[PDB]
Amino acid sequence: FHSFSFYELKNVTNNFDERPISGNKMGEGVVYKGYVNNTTVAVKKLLKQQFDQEIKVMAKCQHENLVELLGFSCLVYVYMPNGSLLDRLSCLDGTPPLSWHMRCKIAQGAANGINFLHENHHIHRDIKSANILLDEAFTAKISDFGLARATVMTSRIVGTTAYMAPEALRGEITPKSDIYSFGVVLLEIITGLPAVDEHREPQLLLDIKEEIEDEEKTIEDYIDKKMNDADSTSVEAMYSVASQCLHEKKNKRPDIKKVQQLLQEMT
Ligand SMILES: Cc1ncc(-c2nc3c(OC4(C)CC4)nc(Nc4cnn(C5CC6(C5)CN(C)C6)c4)nc3cc2F)cn1
Repeated sequence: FHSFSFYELKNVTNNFDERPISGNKMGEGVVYKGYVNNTTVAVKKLLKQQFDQEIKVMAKCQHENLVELLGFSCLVYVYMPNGSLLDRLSCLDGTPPLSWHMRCKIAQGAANGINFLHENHHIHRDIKSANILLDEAFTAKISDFGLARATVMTSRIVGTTAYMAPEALRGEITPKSDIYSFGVVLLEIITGLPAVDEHREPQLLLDIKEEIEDEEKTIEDYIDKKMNDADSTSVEAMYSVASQCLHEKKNKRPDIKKVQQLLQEMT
């Protein structure tokens, strides 16, 4: 890695411009746009124990479906031209909707990323569409390794509530919890709906699974209307994977290698 100095990064961010574009701030520590020679970068100005793991994971783990850390002193990353899956799903700033075909590539790539992490004996602990970033070609790249962990329990429960497995909300640290979170992500990819919306009924997206099972509604009734290329067969095939992931009994969920397999078979 490139061992940076806090003054260089200030000028690249132009005195750390905490403002939109109409500045440098892209969103949120905080993340601002920048440049190093020609290389566009996202700098994360940040807890100390979290920074140690972020560098540990980024040094051990290198994959095309994971983000790349360039510098540290303030973690520095290759700017992602298409932001997060969350923002692209909600068409933030007027970006056009993702087609079914693009969404499949995203799901597939994100599973590959998780498989690489599970292969290298690591648990993400915070899989969510905001942590799935997209490059110039919309390749999915898993991000945020600060709370990552190399069955085990903790008294300090952390993550994003709407994405968390039941046993994860009880304290458990299992790689099977990441699988549950990925199933919520697959539901957002199908529906284009955020995992949680206070001004919505149901507020929680993982509740639609129950409505479908109790035949109150169909998966067809929940498919994102902001697409023209989705076919019932492959949509039902992604929902089936999502359903399997979202089993309340952690040992009844598929492993990431099988999730990865079911996504390939779909295309
Ligand atoms: C621990 C950790 N922290 C942060 C990263 C990380 N984060 C981001 C990142 O984070 C955010 C989503 C909050 C802003 N954003 C981006 N790029 C981007 C952000 N917004 N946009 C839009 C998309 C357009 C501009 C509109 N359309 C015309 C192009 C692009 N790259 C990133 C790269 C990274 F490595 C990784 N690991």
